[PDB]
Amino acid sequence: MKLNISFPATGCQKLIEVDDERKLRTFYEKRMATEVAADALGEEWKGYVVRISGGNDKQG
Amino acid sequence: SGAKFRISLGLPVGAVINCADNTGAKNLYIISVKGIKGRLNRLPAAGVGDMVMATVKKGKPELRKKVHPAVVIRQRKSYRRKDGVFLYFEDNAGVIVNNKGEMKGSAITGPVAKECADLWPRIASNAGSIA
Amino acid sequence: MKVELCSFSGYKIYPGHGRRYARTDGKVFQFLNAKCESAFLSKRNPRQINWTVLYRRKHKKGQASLADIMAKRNQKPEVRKAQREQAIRAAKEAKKAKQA
RNA sequence: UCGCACGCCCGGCGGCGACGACCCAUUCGAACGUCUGCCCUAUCAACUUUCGAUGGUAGUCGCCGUGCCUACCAUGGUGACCACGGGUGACGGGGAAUCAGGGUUCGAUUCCGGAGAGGGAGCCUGAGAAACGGCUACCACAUCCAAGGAAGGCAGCAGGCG
RNA sequence: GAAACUGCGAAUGGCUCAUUAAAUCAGUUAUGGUUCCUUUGGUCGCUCGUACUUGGAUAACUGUGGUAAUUCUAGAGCUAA
RNA sequence: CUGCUUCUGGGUCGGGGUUUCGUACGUAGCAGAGCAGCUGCUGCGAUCUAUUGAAAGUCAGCCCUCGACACAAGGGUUUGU
RNA sequence: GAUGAUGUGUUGUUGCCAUGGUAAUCCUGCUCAGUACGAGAGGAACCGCAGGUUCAGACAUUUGGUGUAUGUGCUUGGCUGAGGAGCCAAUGGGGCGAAGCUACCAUCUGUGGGAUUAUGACUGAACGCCUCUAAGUCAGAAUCCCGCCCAGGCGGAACGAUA
RNA sequence: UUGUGGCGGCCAAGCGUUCAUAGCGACGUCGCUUUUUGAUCCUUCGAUGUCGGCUCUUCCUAUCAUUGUGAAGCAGAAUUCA
RNA sequence: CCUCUGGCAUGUUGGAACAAUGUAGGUAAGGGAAGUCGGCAAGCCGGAUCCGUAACUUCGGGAUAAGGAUUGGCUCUAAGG
Ligand SMILES: Nc1nc2c(ncn2[C@@H]2O[C@H](COP(=O)(O)OP(=O)(O)O)[C@@H](O)[C@H]2O)c(=O)[nH]1
Ligand SMILES: [Mg+2]
Ligand SMILES: [Mg+2]
Ligand SMILES: [Mg+2]
Ligand SMILES: [Mg+2]
Ligand SMILES: [Mg+2]
Ligand SMILES: [Mg+2]
Ligand SMILES: [Mg+2]
Ligand SMILES: [Mg+2]
Ligand SMILES: [Mg+2]
Ligand SMILES: [Mg+2]
Ligand SMILES: [Mg+2]
Ligand SMILES: [Mg+2]
Ligand SMILES: [Mg+2]
Ligand SMILES: [Mg+2]
Ligand SMILES: [Mg+2]
Ligand SMILES: [Mg+2]
Ligand SMILES: [Mg+2]
Ligand SMILES: [Mg+2]
Ligand SMILES: [Mg+2]
Ligand SMILES: [Mg+2]
Ligand SMILES: [Mg+2]
Ligand SMILES: [Mg+2]
Ligand SMILES: [Mg+2]
Ligand SMILES: [Mg+2]
Ligand SMILES: [Mg+2]
Ligand SMILES: [Mg+2]
Ligand SMILES: [Mg+2]
Ligand SMILES: [Mg+2]
Ligand SMILES: [Mg+2]
Ligand SMILES: [Mg+2]
Ligand SMILES: [Mg+2]
Ligand SMILES: [Mg+2]
Ligand SMILES: [Mg+2]
Ligand SMILES: [Mg+2]
Ligand SMILES: [Mg+2]
Repeated sequence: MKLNISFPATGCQKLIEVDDERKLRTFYEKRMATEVAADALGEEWKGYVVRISGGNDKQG
Repeated sequence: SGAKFRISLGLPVGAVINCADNTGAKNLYIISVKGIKGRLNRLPAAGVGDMVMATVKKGKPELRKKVHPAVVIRQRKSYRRKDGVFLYFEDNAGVIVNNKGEMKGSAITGPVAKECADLWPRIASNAGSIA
Repeated sequence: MKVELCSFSGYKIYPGHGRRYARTDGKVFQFLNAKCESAFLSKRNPRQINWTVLYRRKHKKGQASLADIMAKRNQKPEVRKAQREQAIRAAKEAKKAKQA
């Protein structure tokens, strides 16, 4: 499951990939465009709160 | 590879079920099930996925008075999936299928259960929605 | 496990329980128990039956770099009106040249 | 709102236009209306109606008039002058062939009007569509596939089977 | 001046004759019973109550992509009428 | 197959827990097709809304009680290497 | 199927096994493998793996049945003046229904050894060589017997308490 | 009791392209069986309830399948005989 | 079917249990005569109102043929002396 992260304060982006779900239920069972905290993601992810903005399914 | 688990059968010999395909046949009277040994005074019954032998009781003229192998598609006896759901369907159903699995029809009306769609892979391709 | 919701009532169906229904047109409806199943197959609206969830939500019960951009941005307006004045030093002399 | 030439009063006046508009005209029309006109069949003689049939009143809807629809009343409307029903190997017409005078047959076919895009149905935009070289379903047929889905409509020009 | 937004056209044309027997269609009149983009010609300071030019989105584009596949398009970032 | 005075034990009742059915009687309501008697009011009115997932039943073969109430050191018959 | 009997002094606990009964069955799919074999066409097996038929033993979480908890609502005719609360109609009828029973109509589980039969062989004479047999020897099976499992003997044992 | 019915031997003319016996087997001949029918009338006429089917247990083997095997005109697959 | 007047004590006995097998009622998922000689028994339909009604025929029938819809409670209105 890929994650297209994007910095809108200056306006850049790139793509990352992760393949485990106890790092990813921070996103699950929400709406689209709610506010979730990315502080439960990993080593570099402290203090980052984030918008999930929707994306493509397994079939795109 | 993985074989077909046991599901509760509720279509004995002598059941008319909906012939739900685009041949023109509208009934299937079950005459005998394929693969059934049975004991003394045991009706050979069929469930979902059980390829059966039937006779068209109502429909086109050139599909009656002749035995067709068929495949049960839907039953309304509530069978038990292994993950713990007692699924059943609105009506009983079946399509007409030769001895190699390929359908005499070209399309299937309504849903085909997964217990038949995994076992007969050419009934699954003509199926609009699965289970 | 997927802990799904009952179609007639709207309670929370746990994995072992319940019963699944599938009509001829798709529409796979779950059910918690036969009390709900009989009331669905009798075609009863949940909005009229006091013990479900779709009743109680109806009746509402419960509850140019950035340095240069900022450098010209922060500029003090008497310098701006002096720049307006050398724009006048261009324009009014040029319009005297227009008539001249 | 936009473009080209650019002048005149001691900032203000100005030229030729281009575009866009409420409403009335005019044009292209469309749309229901009036009168008259059609082949075969009586082995079709009564049909039409509370499922609007023919009227009256008041509304709905429509772009308008209107049983077009709704409510309430009236019991009507058509027919031996062929109603109603069935058939058409029937789109109608300008016309075509044959012909003394009469006629009889043909008119799918390039001009006008109509209907239809596989069969019915429903709609979006638009002044104009119930459009199909637009969309949404169902029915029938049918293309790709990783099986989760996607897209289509030659009775347009060629061309292919049948 | 590619690209893209906006306006307009795509309801004309072309094909076929399945349906339809007062229906279509033909001569005829009406619309004082209705609409009508367009083109032309009228109206366009007739009202008595920041204007030296008001606002904020969006496309192209840069960038990151997903789907087996479509004239599928997603999140971000600039910008006009 | 069990139980029958270590301030302990079972038993009844009560209480909760669980659960089944589906929202009690009364009361209120300018909610109620309407109707009647007085000049806007008062009565009749199936049903609805609120109180109200209310009311009612729930071990007799459901689960915990440590609340109340009484009971419980007994009766009878036989058995000796 | 159910009491019980004899004696073991009386009783109780824990047991032993003499004996009888006995049970599991067959198939399909994946793989082996489009391989061995065969000019082809066709086309298997052994070990594994996943399931199923018939059978036996259970069991109630879940699904279904039942349902007079006559539990709770709705309701017809009547009856208690009416409401309320209820009753009768041989269970008034109908929903929905707890507990308990219950269903391949839900779910779980179903075993390992020994001597060997048929047969294939070893050494090896009879009968100079040969020979699976004559003395001796090996493999050997849905059979047989035992195990596992059910009952527990006019069958025992250990151990406690013994007015 | 075993004609008749059923089942199985022996001998080997011939079938099996070749080849008696893989599988068969003429003319003859020897037996077994009481799931056929006859034959007899011993038992039962002071009554043994006289066809089938359903249900249910047990037994035989002259084996259809399954286990293990030997043989083929058994290459595999199928199938015959034991 | 329920009640009033009148009549009676459940029809030649009681109590405690709710095992098998009965007799008499019922109910059943999925299938619907596959059971059996045979749809035996059970089940289905059922009253009324508004529709609709075929073959055949001795013209009388068939005929409630078959096949549909509605039915409660409450509040009105109209018509029938
Ligand atoms: N094991 C193996 N099989 C092969 C090889 N080459 C071909 N095959 C197999 O041969 C089989 C038949 O081959 P195919 O081309 O279809 O037959 P052909 O068309 O007559 O040559 C196929 O199943 C192939 O997989 C090889 O190099 N090794
Ligand atoms: Mg039978
Ligand atoms: Mg026609
Ligand atoms: Mg025609
Ligand atoms: Mg023409
Ligand atoms: Mg034609
Ligand atoms: Mg058209
Ligand atoms: Mg075509
Ligand atoms: Mg269209
Ligand atoms: Mg086209
Ligand atoms: Mg067109
Ligand atoms: Mg052309
Ligand atoms: Mg033993
Ligand atoms: Mg090959
Ligand atoms: Mg080879
Ligand atoms: Mg249960
Ligand atoms: Mg139940
Ligand atoms: Mg139950
Ligand atoms: Mg009451
Ligand atoms: Mg009585
Ligand atoms: Mg029930
Ligand atoms: Mg051994
Ligand atoms: Mg030997
Ligand atoms: Mg040995
Ligand atoms: Mg020869
Ligand atoms: Mg005698
Ligand atoms: Mg006797
Ligand atoms: Mg033998
Ligand atoms: Mg009695
Ligand atoms: Mg008495
Ligand atoms: Mg049933
Ligand atoms: Mg049923
Ligand atoms: Mg039978
Ligand atoms: Mg039968
Ligand atoms: Mg009967
Ligand atoms: Mg009749």
